Amino acid sequence: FRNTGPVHPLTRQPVADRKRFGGIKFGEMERDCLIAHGASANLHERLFTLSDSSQMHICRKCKTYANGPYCRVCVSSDHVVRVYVPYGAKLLCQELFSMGITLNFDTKL
Amino acid sequence: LQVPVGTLTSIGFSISNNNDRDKMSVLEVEAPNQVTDSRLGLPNPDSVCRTCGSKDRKVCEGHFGVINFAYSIINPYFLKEVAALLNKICPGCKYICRYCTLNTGYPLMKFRVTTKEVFRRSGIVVEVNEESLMKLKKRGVLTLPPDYWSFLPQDSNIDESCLKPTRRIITHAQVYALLLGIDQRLIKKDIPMFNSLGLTSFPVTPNGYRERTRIYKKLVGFEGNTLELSSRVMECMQYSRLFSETPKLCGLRFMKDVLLGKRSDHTFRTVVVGDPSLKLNEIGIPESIAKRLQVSEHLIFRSLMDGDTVLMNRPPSIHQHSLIAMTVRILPTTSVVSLNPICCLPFRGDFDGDCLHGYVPQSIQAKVELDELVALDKQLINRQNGR
Amino acid sequence: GNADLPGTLSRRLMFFMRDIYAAYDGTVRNSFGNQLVQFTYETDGPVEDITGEALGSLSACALSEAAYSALDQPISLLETSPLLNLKNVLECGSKKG
Amino acid sequence: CMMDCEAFQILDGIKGQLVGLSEDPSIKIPVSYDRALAYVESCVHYTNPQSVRKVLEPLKTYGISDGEMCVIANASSESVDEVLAFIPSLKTKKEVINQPLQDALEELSKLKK
Amino acid sequence: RKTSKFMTKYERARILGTRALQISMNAPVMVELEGETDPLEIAMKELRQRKIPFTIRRYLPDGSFEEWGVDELIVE
Amino acid sequence: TESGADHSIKLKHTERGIVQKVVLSSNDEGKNFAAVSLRQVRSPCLGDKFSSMHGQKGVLGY
Amino acid sequence: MFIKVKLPWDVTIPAEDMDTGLMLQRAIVIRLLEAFSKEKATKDLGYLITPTILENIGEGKIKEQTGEIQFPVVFNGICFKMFKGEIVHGVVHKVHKTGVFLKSGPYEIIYLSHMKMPGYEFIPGENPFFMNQYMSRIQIGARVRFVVLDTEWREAEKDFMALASIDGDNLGPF
Amino acid sequence: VESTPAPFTQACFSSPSQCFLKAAKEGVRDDLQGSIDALAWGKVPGFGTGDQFEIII
DNA sequence: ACTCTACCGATAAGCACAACTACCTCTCCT
RNA sequence: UCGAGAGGUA
DNA sequence: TTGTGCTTATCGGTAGAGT
Ligand SMILES: [Mg+2]
Ligand SMILES: [Zn+2]
Ligand SMILES: [Zn+2]
Ligand SMILES: [Zn+2]
Repeated sequence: FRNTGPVHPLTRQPVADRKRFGGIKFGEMERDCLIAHGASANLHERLFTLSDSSQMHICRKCKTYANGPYCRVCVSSDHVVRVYVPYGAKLLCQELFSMGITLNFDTKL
Repeated sequence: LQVPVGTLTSIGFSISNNNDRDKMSVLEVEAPNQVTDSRLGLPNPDSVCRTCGSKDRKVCEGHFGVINFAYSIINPYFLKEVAALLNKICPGCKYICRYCTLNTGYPLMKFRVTTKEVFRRSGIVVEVNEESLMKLKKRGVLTLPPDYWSFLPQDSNIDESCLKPTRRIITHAQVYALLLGIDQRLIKKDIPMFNSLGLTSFPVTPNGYRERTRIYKKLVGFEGNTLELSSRVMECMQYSRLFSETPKLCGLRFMKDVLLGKRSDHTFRTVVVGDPSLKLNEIGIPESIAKRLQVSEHLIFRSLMDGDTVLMNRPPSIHQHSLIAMTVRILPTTSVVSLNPICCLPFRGDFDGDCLHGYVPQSIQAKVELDELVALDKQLINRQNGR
Repeated sequence: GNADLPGTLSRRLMFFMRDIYAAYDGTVRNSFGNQLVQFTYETDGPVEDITGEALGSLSACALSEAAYSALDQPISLLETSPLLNLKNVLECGSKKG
Repeated sequence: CMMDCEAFQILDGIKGQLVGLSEDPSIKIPVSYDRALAYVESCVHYTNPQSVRKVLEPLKTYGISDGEMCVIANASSESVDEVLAFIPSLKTKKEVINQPLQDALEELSKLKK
Repeated sequence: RKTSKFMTKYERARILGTRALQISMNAPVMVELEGETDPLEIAMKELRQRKIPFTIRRYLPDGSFEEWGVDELIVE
Repeated sequence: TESGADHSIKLKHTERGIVQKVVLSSNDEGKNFAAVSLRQVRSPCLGDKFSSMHGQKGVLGY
Repeated sequence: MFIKVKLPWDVTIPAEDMDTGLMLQRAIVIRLLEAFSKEKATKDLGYLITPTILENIGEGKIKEQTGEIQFPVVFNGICFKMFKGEIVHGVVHKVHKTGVFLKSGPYEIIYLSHMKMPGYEFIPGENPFFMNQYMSRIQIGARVRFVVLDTEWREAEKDFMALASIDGDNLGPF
Repeated sequence: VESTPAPFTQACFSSPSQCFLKAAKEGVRDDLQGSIDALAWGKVPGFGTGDQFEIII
């Protein structure tokens, strides 16, 4: 069982050690069954809220990722939005930039 | 300060160029010993970040730094397109000329990419067509004319010389020279990303994110023979987790374990037994486990009690009816969960050591949607055959 | 043997049938580009109130359940098991040669 | 477009509405009210309709931009050499004679008793 | 127009969840509830009495949307 | 350590019992080894699984 | 440059008070009243005190974040832009050896440097410093007009600080 | 055939590196129309819940 | 009548992933 | 703790 | 160990084009 516990170093997800607080994997089959049932709030909570939850900042003038956030592509911009995405998305973005792929994000708000 | 919150949509894909790489890089030093600097990453033995405040590795993000190259290198991803384009256009005429007419004795040449066969370098190698060479041998021409390779500019870095005359390795500087004089419309048609041809920098992975460090440090200071630099760039690019191979977390498995399959909190897993006394929609929860399991209720955590709903599943989930929302029923028994033997058919399991792991919904909305769609009374009709 | 085949077939079929859903207009449309899969649901009644239900997901789940149940069935020579027969039937584009 | 008069009148409405139902369930800000009380006591006018019409009248018959007319109303110059030395954009021009400008200043002094 | 005029199960569940979330945050209830201590029960009572001021915007696949009301819709 | 640091080994969440014996031994290299044994009497509970001599396997339902 | 320019907002309303449909506009006005009061700052717009005229309101979009509903409302208000080339008066608050204080209301603090006024000498023979060398006495409470310069701002407070120069004519109190 | 670029779902199916490389070389734009793509970025799929919006006014 | 090229259909020849889900211990190093 | 190899559970 | 593509290489192969 688990309520709150240590997270894995690479990805901020619960560890798989029963002696520690551990965690239960929410696999692909469970996600497919939940989609078939149509429960979206449970699926959002299990994949984002109770799972690895992080935040990302994107410049809106130029489709770039800004690290308060500051965009070095342009001058200091007062119009920067924050998106709530799982930490896995940020890890994938970092991996894509490492391999040589630049991602452009066009936020809707 | 504070920033507005917006949704994310319409993700775009592009190959990184020098401009974006330099823009994203923050405090990109060029010191061989400054790979694990205190400006990029918390796990460095300094317990401080230059561009971020003190944190517990949860409030500081991984920053990027890009080293610089003395000599320009063509992008490896566009190597195939450049090789294919160079094969079509003759390299002495810049059209679609001794290399155009067959009566001049110059055999046709073909440009291709060699992979680990000759010098373990993924570059552009020009090879004379052997079929054309054989025809010249029958005419008494045993060797190529001395001025056959006059179209290649003389590289000041003449290292790795003394090679075969039929096959030559084209350096990065010579690639740009051959591209000069070609119409920009033709070049842009083959390669949409014209600005990404020049690769004068390579980013360094954040310390908090990630043999890769050794190769990155080896590229801080480099000598001539830019083909070796290109080979090093190719080698260090393949160490990405998206490439297949042993960490066992790479490629498709990386996707499955990082984005598709995740682990969540407020979950319990225990062996299940049979209890005919319990109702069909009620699940037996031990008093010891329910006391430690905390739920979020608006008045901040309270223990599990009767009336709460938990989503029960038996792995693997073969059909949608494996997910059943059952009301919690506290029982004096411990270290086990009690289930009605009739409910075994939806779970497709028997009481012989099977473990049913449940999920406790924290948000009120998830609980409300749980007993309205995934409840046992909602799933009375089988959706497969209608029975 | 044949313990991974039902899982792989279920995963591929789910990947193919996940985006299918029923629209408000009554048509069966795919999520990608609102592609028309069926103008009307071809069920023989009796209730048409199903609007937000994902028909493709439940069809894939039913076929996966059928495939997993076939794992208990044996194999006969000069013939193939119901699991392999279902795999061959579902895989039509692959057997183009 | 409020220089001195209509900006003061709307503040009077705020004061008139503040005495009624002064108790507020939410929070209040005293900085904004301080900025209004300690800034409106610089220059005041007598009447709203007559002053505005006499200010906008040269804006119609003569060519002055919105920015230039706003800054000259706040400064309220009393001569011809003062305005020619304040605004550098009005230097080296012959679009308007200084005598009509002197008449305009007389009208401004006439409306202010 | 051009709609089933019957509220689906998913819309009903979402409305009930939203109303329960609002009530849990100390929100006044339009309907009168006697001896009710559960926000879900109050939301169910409001839905039965069709006195909840929510409007449903149904997005059609073509891109257009049609605005409806809980009182206009019929529950089953 | 002699400076006050504690490189001690604690018991995890599911670890419990009564200490039975402590064994101290060292090898020829000079490395010291310590062994502590914890014992606990187990009684058949509900979830315990039992098997027969003919393949009949099940858990203790009640 | 006090042009009433309209500016929309996306003020959210907590679910603690959602009732009184016949007088729900009282909750709307109090929601926007606490919206701009919490900010009470600007970078290049200026300042606002009262929502005089409400132009139009939008549909209330709700979100599953602690029971909060947003409302898009567009309205015009009073502001002031410190454009270059304007003669603005001010009241002196105190005096010192450097950085003479000048307050054009409590909305901003204006500082005057040594290289802004004409040739003057400090007078330490009295309590307050005087600059009567050029036949002009300046004290606290007297309104003096000057030429506004480029305005600066901070990161957190974002105060509308600027430089005061008496290089123009008609200097001193009037 | 349908001219609908879905690099993310294709990468999640098999060969993510090659799919991402092809998407970057071609320069396609992923609209996140799929359910899995929305789930990977913290967005509801929209089949059962999320197909409609709730507006008080 | 009598001869050169050139895009094009059928067999070799290497790559390139992928062979199930959720679980739990033990030794080895890293 | 981060990994690898084994042995088992449904 | 393979199943399935997948991409060149490679063998004629004759159709036009020309003389
Ligand atoms: Mg069993
Ligand atoms: Zn930017
Ligand atoms: Zn940092
Ligand atoms: Zn040529």
